[PDB]
Amino acid sequence: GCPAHSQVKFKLGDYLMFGPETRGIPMSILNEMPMEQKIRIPMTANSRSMNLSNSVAVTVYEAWRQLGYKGAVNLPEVKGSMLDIVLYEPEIPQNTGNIIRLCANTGFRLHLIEPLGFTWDDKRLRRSGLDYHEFAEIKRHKTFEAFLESEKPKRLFALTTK
Amino acid sequence: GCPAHSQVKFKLGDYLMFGPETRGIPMSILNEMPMEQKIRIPMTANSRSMNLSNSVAVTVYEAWRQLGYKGAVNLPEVKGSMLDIVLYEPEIPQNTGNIIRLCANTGFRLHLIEPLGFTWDDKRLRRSGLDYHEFAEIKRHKTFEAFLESEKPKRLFALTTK
Repeated sequence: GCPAHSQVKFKLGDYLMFGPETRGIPMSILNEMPMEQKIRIPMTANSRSMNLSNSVAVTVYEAWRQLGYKGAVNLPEVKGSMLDIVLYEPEIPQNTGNIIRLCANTGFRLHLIEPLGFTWDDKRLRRSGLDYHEFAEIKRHKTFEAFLESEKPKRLFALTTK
Repeated sequence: GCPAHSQVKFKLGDYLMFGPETRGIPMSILNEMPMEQKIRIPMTANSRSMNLSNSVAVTVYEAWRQLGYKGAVNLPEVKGSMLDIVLYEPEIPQNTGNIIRLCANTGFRLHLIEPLGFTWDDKRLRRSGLDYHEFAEIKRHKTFEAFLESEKPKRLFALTTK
């Protein structure tokens, strides 16, 4: 069975991938990944889907906890980023906006894998309250294979859901 | 300064209170609480406000992690609830909806302290995708003082923000 997000030991160079809130990640990808790198957030038996942005926030903050909150305010200055967060084919623009804020607040780097379910629009992102610096560096990869080619992740994790 | 949400040791009988995403909990309340019970989620220096539902999800899942995910699907059956979650004067309906789902998924009990910034309307809650059992038993307290009188929390935590 799937380990919890807190039952893996996150390390520098890890990439954490999330699929759309209702669809998740295709089985063709998941079936070729080791059991230990397919994580599932704990839920009670009769649960229903959690919001994707909440799922990513929970996962990011658990990883950051394991990494001692390096780079946080009132901690010694650290150079560089934490982990890399990957949204596979993100669908709902509000989730992506929330996740952009999350990643900017935590020093995690965000990647999107096309196709997106919305048009990427600086003005729309700004209207939602994001500053340009929060989203200016976000990479959009053409495909999952192109992402793997560009990034060559040391380890790749995938969030699964029931 | 404020301990992180993961730098407190949560215990049975704890109540975790969250104020609105735009203004938080009034200083008149916070000033009567011990420093150790005023938690702040870690952020980088130039961070901006995180979505309240993300803040509550992060805090709830960290508390549940400390409590060994008791009552989760892959675990022996447990009869009680976990902690109590309290929204002080919640403003944005979608946050409250997300938090209702979160609490139902984790076995945490939700309380709202009036006044709410939106209508408590079964039809509106249903339209947002919630099932009746998720919201039917949520306690709505007339005031903060009435909440304290009704619930007599063994310990009360409050989320703070910069």
